[PDB]
Amino acid sequence: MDVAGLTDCGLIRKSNQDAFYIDEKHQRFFIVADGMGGHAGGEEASRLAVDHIRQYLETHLEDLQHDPVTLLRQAFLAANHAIVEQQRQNSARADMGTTAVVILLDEKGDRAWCAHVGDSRIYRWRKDQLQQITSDHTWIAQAVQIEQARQHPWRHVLSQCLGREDLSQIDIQPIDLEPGDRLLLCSDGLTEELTDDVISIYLSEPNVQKAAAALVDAAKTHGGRDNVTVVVISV
Ligand SMILES: [Mg+2]
Ligand SMILES: [Mg+2]
Ligand SMILES: [Mg+2]
Repeated sequence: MDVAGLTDCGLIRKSNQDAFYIDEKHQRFFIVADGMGGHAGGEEASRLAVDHIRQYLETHLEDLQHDPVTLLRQAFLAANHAIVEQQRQNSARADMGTTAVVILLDEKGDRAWCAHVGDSRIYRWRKDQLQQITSDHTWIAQAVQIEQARQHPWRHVLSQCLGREDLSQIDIQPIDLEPGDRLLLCSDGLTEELTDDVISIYLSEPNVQKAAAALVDAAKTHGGRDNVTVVVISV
């Protein structure tokens, strides 16, 4: 399968606390993390999350692929710990944090595991049809399902994120992959500017490197309020 990643600061923020990583060699897992935190806390956080999940997976992939849930859950904690450790040290970054979305493909690339903590999403496109797999870990999001798409007040506050000692929710769930459909991993940066409609259109793009770029370009054109990162995987 063809995979492509691409990040970018956007049109406003001078820095970039987004991060991502693709397992180019084997293509077994993918990551994306939206970091937050003053004094370059966000960059540290997202990097830590990605490095730690990544390393943890490369270590117990063969060992626990028969049990993906434990694998992912454990990986996320490895990162959550890493981050929390940094908070306790550098006091300027006590409030650093990050989100993370990860996809873990089965040896036989037919099943796709989706783990996540935060408001970065995972989408599944199939035969001109986009579907959101993950559920934003936020209050207003967790208001609805008691509130309508009139989201706009506090709609930004996360309710979960790596880098909290009380971390109580690592959403892991499988989805079936039918040759042809596409997989997407993004950060609020994408979805805050583009609607699922627009997103679906660009994803239809046959070339993943073309889509990924179209996605980021599109995103920045609607405005670049946040750092945007996307990982497009064609099954
Ligand atoms: Mg951020
Ligand atoms: Mg958000
Ligand atoms: Mg963000």
